[PDB]
Amino acid sequence: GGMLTLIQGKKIVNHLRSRLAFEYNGQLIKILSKNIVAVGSLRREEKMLNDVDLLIIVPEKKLLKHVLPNIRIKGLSFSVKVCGERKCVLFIEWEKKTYQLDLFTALAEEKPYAIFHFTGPVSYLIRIRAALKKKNYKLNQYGLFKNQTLVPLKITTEKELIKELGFTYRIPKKRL
Amino acid sequence: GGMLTLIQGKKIVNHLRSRLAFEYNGQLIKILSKNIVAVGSLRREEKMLNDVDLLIIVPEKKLLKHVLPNIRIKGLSFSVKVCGERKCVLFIEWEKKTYQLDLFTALAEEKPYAIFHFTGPVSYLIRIRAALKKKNYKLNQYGLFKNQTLVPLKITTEKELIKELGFTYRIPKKRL
DNA sequence: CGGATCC
DNA sequence: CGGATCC
Ligand SMILES: Nc1nc(=O)c2ncn([C@H]3C[C@H](O)[C@@H](CO[P@@](=O)([SeH])OP(=O)(O)O)O3)c2[nH]1
Ligand SMILES: [Mg+2]
Ligand SMILES: [Mg+2]
Ligand SMILES: [Mg+2]
Ligand SMILES: [Mg+2]
Repeated sequence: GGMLTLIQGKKIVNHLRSRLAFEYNGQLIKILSKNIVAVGSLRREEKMLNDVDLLIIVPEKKLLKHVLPNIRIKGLSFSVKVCGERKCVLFIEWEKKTYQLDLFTALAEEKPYAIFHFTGPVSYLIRIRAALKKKNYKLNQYGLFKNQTLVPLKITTEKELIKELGFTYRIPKKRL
Repeated sequence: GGMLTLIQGKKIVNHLRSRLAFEYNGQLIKILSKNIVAVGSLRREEKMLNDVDLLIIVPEKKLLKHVLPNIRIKGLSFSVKVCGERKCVLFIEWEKKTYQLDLFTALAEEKPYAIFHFTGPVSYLIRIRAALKKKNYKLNQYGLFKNQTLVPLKITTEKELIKELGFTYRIPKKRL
């Protein structure tokens, strides 16, 4: 897939917001715009993008086997490179050029952890995770853990998570 | 990529044996037939194949960065799905149809370990590796290890390795 | 079972 | 740093 500008990326996401769905035992189920979050370098507002990253919030655990493996995009040509329940990489046709669209799934209880992880950048995550690791924690896209056990934080948003973990909140574009 | 018969697989490999090369800083370097080993289900003589698996023996460590990342196949149309120094998955055109060709690299000192690993089947490797793990060993495609340290076995062929590890030698078709 | 490539 | 999907 080719490289994209920030504006092209934003246009693609806007187009996708009303056109994503999945087939669930023969029933086409629309994915709601409020359950679609732009993540990756697009959310970080980088000028050129290697691809478009979208996080899909899935309301029930039982649906994970169905959402990405039966993804549908109304009116857009695409093919599937790799796909499972948690990551699906698509090549899409947009204005006669091919681009990479990366789809990820999070459960509702994972959402802020997923947003934080998929926003990156990678260097920033490594640093954050290394610091938490010194205190016997493990942070991933699913939660904060200690001794392989979920640490139940009383948080809803990404901003609350970042502050609860003991770090300075920064807007996605200023994370490093 | 589509499914193949064993005889189609054998025909593809035969065709490839004289046509594989890599570009090394602008220089086309032929890969020799003696350094190309059929592995996977093809070596196990299964009647249908999901793909063709080839192991390429690379004579120097410095070449690993060049071989698969600059692979060339004379006269054959192909595209690259994923590729690094150790695994490269290609989709090739053969007669009217697209098939998957999986390429792997081993260094000369790894060869018997690589052949054993890439022959499979997976179930057989799991069983073998589980048994070795009980005795505090780790077996992979690169060597036999204990406490993260290479166990220098005095072996050259796959048959010698299998017997040295304490298992019954079986021909690839009879491994399970 | 264990590793490669990719996110 | 940590995990997904694939070999
Ligand atoms: N240790 C180990 N774990 C695995 O999951 C695994 N998957 C594949 N392989 C090795 C053995 C296979 O014969 C070879 C080629 O990969 P394929 O998926 Se084309 O398997 P095959 O159907 O046997 O041709 O790589 C594996 N080896
Ligand atoms: Mg991206
Ligand atoms: Mg991406
Ligand atoms: Mg195979
Ligand atoms: Mg294969």
